[PDB]
Amino acid sequence: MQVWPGQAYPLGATYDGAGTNFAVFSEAAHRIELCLLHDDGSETAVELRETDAFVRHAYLPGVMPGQRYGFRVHGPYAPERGLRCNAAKLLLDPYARAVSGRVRWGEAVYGYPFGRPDARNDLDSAPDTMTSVVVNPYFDWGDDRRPRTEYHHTVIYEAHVKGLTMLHPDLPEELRGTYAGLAHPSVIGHLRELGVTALELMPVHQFVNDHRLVDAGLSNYWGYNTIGFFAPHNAYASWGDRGQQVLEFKSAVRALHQAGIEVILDVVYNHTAEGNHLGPTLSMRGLDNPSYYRLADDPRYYMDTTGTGNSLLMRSPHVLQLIMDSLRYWVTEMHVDGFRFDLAATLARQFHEVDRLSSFFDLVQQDPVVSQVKLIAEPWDVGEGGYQVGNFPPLWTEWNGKYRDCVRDLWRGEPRTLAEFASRLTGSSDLYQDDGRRPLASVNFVTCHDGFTLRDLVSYNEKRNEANGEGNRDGENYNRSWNCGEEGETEDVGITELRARQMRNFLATLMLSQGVPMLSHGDEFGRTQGGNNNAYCQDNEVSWVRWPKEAEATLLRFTRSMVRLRREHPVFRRRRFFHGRPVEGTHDELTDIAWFTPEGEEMTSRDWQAAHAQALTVFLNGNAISEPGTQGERIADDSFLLMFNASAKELEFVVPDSRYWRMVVDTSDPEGMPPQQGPELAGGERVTLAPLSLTVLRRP
Amino acid sequence: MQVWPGQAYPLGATYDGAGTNFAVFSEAAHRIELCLLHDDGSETAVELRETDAFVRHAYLPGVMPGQRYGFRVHGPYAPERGLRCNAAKLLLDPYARAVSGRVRWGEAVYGYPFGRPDARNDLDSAPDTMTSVVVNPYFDWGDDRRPRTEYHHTVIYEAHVKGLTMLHPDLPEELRGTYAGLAHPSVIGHLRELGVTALELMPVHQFVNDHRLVDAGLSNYWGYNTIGFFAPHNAYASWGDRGQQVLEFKSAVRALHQAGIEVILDVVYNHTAEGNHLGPTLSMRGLDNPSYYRLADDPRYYMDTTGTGNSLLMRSPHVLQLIMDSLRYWVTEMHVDGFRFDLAATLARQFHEVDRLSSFFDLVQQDPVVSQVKLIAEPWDVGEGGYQVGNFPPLWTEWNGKYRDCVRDLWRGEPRTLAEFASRLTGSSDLYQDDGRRPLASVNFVTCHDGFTLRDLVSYNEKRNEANGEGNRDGENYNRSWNCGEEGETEDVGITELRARQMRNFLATLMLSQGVPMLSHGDEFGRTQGGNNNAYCQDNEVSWVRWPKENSEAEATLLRFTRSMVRLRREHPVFRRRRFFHGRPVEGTHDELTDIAWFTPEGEEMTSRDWQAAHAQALTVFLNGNAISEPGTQGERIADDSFLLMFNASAKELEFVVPDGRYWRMVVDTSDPEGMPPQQGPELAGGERVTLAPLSLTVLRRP
Repeated sequence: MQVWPGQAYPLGATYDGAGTNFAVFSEAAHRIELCLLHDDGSETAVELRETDAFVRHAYLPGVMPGQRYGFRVHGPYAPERGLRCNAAKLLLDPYARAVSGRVRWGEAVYGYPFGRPDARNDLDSAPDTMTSVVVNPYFDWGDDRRPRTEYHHTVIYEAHVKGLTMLHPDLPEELRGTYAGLAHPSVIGHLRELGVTALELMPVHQFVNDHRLVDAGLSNYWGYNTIGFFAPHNAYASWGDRGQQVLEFKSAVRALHQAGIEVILDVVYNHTAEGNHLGPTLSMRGLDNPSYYRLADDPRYYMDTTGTGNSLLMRSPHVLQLIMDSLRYWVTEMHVDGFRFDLAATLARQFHEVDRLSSFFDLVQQDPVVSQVKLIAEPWDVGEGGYQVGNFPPLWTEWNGKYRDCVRDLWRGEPRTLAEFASRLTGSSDLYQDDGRRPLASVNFVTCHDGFTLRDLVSYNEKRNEANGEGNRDGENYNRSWNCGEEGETEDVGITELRARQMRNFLATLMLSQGVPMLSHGDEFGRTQGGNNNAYCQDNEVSWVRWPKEAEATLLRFTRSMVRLRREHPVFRRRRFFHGRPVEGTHDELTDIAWFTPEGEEMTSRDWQAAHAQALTVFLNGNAISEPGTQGERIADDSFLLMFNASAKELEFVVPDSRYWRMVVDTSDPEGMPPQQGPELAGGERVTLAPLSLTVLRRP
Repeated sequence: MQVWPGQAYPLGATYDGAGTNFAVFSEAAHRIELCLLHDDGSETAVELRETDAFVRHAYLPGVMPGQRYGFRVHGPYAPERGLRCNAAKLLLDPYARAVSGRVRWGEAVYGYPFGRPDARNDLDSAPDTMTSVVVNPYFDWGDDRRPRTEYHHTVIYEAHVKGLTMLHPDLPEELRGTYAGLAHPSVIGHLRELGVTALELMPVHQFVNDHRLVDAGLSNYWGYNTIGFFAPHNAYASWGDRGQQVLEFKSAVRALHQAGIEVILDVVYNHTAEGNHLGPTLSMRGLDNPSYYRLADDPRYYMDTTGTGNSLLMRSPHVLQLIMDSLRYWVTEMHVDGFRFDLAATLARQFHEVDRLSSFFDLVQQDPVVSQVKLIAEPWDVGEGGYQVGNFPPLWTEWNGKYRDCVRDLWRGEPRTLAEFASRLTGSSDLYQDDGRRPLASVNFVTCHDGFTLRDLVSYNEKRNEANGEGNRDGENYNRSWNCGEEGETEDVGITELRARQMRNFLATLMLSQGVPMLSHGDEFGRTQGGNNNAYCQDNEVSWVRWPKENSEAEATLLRFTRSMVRLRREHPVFRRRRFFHGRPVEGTHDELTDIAWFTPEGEEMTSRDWQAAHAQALTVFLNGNAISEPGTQGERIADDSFLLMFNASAKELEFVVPDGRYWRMVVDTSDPEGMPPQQGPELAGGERVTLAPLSLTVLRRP
């Protein structure tokens, strides 16, 4: 009942101690109403009249947080002109700092009558839809020391916010599956014992349960399909949904930085949950359709290049703004350490149909907030020629798809070249050069959420995604996976211990390779998705995490004692990866590395093209480490000796240099042998090595 | 020494409490040395070897602010390829946040042998160049009440740092013409008394006195030839040049802001002081010539659209970073509240012939520091289509040149269309909207450092820039002015009062015209340059401000006239409408209730054909003080007394009639020689005639 004009910046819900400033963009709306929602379901419509930059805005004192607010836009309803505004639907603030409730699917949330897509729907959208919230922006990050952990000291961990803690019998069933159950000391401590420096969560941006999904008993579980990029997802909030979740995720980040674990929340900006036409009408299509979504040359239909349904307009400057304003809000206000752009390949494509691609990596590389955080993405190829960009921000990294496809295609049985294999342990120096013209790292992974899990990775040759309901045609088809003898679990102990060390190999490869190793959550305990490699709608025992009570425990203390080895020996984590100098080393008795035959000699000019690159002996030196440290200190370390047997028949290797070596790891024995103490070796002496197995020696 | 790795961000020299972290962008250098200079000219070479994204960087612990550094770059000298590197010229860090010294012009700083322009010079440019200096960024902004005065309240004052406080008999000799002298209670007194709400600083980024001037008896007094966009110009500091100039500036904005006065600084971006080839190799030519300047068609030579030499390759990835990092270092480290873009017209012609132009007005649009501050610049006509940008930063303003050329043409006696002058008072609705598709303001000005001064505008018909040594072919050719009887200083009293009464017309028109006003340093006293209208090279008595003594009768009257026109504006809203006349018409609905209404000398409402008056000499604008349909800071109806503007640009007496039964109290008359805004006023009847001397104004007031 008291309306001041207020300010045009910042857009959204911003509370000035005893007032609130509301701002909403639209360049094609007629009139905007801000409907202050009451608990009894009544609308207190305040027309917003001050116009600046096509943003209507007004300030209401005495309107304190928890206040539920929406928008109503009267605009032209012409699907011929891309004008799909509607006054009946109560729109959502794209800068909603928090959102209450869930989508209750009905006729009302659709904005066209089910019979006619070009007709106008005039149902009230108000009770069924969600509801944006005025977030109290105060928070006490007490000693919030920003963990500036380096890339060459990082161990990422891909974990889901609900699927992680739903079954830990240590957390109250109150906090099970929730953001606070993330910052529980026992869980914050399970990573500390692993030795991970980077927690990369899945989308915490608030997402919508697909209509055609919940009406199938399922629910979007991963949720790369969002509506509001300024709010924690509310079904992960055990502290309620009336703005309290923002104090949740914030209380969970500070506790992570307490134990010095970074947060890397996942980010989708390649489509919106409103989907193509015939979808719902919730936030964007209603406020201003033709300058949030890229429309075809028939304004009635949205160009989905993938299956998503719609794509944002990456040339309309107000859309560029929601992205940089979205990224900045988390880094600064929720104190997040890096991002990862889902379908950054579909993302980086979209720009290049508006010339605006290489002008965006300029925006990234100039801004001080977003540049100096980790940006993790995936390689692409656009138009004709490739990336077609000049300057990659010098933290911008890719998930190495040609390393896992190279590792998976090693213990499987098929060949990768010894050249393909040399450059992969090396840290993919051939695809990611540190120049400042290419991504500067490789996020090595043997597995992630897409495709199998490490357990399923050696247990199936075809998927078993009939549980997704998509006719089994979905999901990665050629997982490059070998099942070790039979499909499904079988009792046969002969093969059941075969797999148990196949994962002891998949994990060891990841840790000794140069670069950034990433673990998917559950591959320490041996997590199984029932052969399902795309579990996006399995919000159940499929992608829950079973917590152990020996087999599942041997691998946990395998991983946890392996990660010790990575953190402890600097030849496996070289600040400048082998970007400069060759993979063989300039052959002499000083090089950082030199490759050997199981027979004993060095590889040679026409030896590097070994199609059956099954066996290898890689010697890394502990004194050729040509990098200064934190303070100009020469980082030094022992020399190590790797011996790979990606070949069934037992192989006999020979340790060169005549020097007392110590076997520090052996895949083949069942008790797990990072921790189990080992014997000394002489060097030169013939050793036998089990099939499909690794061994590593140590000497200063 | 002792060499640690360091980082690559932030570019430039940054003091760490115990160290200094250097970084320099050069994507074509082959190896970069850092040179720590002592006082006894000793260069300690430290080979920066770490290379992330073509930034060579190292961390030097124990290096302290005040320690002099520079860069030396080993790259190929092939101008047929465009590379003009030379290991022998002690470069400067483009990010250096305080610079010491001065160009000591000789053969050594130019980077080529004075016989051939295409060959290679090997002269040590270390004792003849400036030297970058590490700076301590700590400062105590106790309560920096950033005076975020809105555009309708803004009274902008264009001063020059030296040219404001050089001849003041209140400042000690120490602080005359400096930054700390800018912080004096005296000048801040005269800035408040006048009522300025934002002081505009002529170029403050360190600039290079052109060799063409230093071997000419002259020097670059303005400073539109800059080198390091991050440093206070050293020659303005009375405390020291090894870094300390940052500590003046901050304590200076500090003292200004406490008074409620913004700081809008002028920035020189269209060109760099190394200029075109045959120019001194100072900062960027040697580091990386390709990715700073706009070379084209032939590598050796620089696309010259700027007309002042080198342009700056607006698509280069680290040229966008240098500009944006330089804009906001002044807003969030020096606490500046706004900017002014010299030669924004040309800069937009450099930004668009790379097709990065639109990409920039989006880059300013999102950025929270550069967007939300006052952005002042020039109109332009780019390539094909004029503006050719979509949506402006909705704080973007222009220097309303079609205002001054329209009011100069008026009190000189030329027939600017009765519509061309309607919209100019009105808030310049026609050229400046508020959607976001055009600049959301109409910054007005009668005169400035470009062109005449206000006592010169009324005394000379042609420029007199002979003292510039450019043969008087430089300067605005027709300044649309008139000398008022005898060109120069006359003894004729009939002339001498005509001027100081024309000057009252020019100042008063300005202070009632909608939009955002602006004055230049000297007009409150009426400073004369001697008809010199481009005094860029007069660092002498020509453009210092003379301060009026106490027994200086006439000059003190203009000052007391000016100090109360700002009063009349800061005290009555009707002369500054939050949304200027931007939706409404320049006439209003011709009925009982309109914010505005235009009448005749003879006393009738002007007709639509009467809106086509070539000889548009006489006028009477009514503003309704109750028809202000704009909300308050809290939603109040802002209501006022009604005003009555009467103009006569004629040359004989014209009798006006007061259009409005009720009564009017005359509050401003220009023909009065005592000065009316600081005087009393008779009562006009409400229909009675008034005799109005030629070239004179009258404002009446009534609640």
